[PDB]
Amino acid sequence: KEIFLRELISNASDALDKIRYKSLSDPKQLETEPDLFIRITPKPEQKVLEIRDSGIGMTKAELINNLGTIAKSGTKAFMEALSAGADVSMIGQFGVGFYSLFLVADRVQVISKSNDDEQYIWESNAGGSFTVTLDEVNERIGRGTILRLFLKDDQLEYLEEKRIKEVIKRHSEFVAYPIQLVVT
Repeated sequence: KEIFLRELISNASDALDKIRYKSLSDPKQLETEPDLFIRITPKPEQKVLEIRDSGIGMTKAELINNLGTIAKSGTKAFMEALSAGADVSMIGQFGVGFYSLFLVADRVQVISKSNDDEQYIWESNAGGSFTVTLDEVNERIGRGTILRLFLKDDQLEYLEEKRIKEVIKRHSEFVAYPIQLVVT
């Protein structure tokens, strides 16, 4: 809801904190994409909510190993147990991280570019299995990640521009980076 949107933004900011961290050891790490931001792009025609951040990103190996493990461990039974009982929360106490995305979306794509690798696309349909492929279809990003949620039919309110603007309006004081919204 509004809390979920807020959590997604706070979650995106972690990737920005991490690239800034690497930056303390090697300034070059930040230089590939000096613009630090969080940008939300509703795409109602596709029933897709997109959140991009210019954080540290993930390499192919990190996509397969980390997200691959999340998808594999996220069996139909597990998600079922998660569904109802605790509802949501991605971050904070009683947060379930990436799994909560599967509660709002049936398909999830993670486009990612790390300074140490090329641009790739990770994807999974309600967990179970996942894929990773070299990106030859989306926009090229300097660094970071585009998390693309294909919203479930009963959760389309996440595409509402007015709702999103009110969220970023009162949450941009809890995040150290600008939160931008793409208005279509």
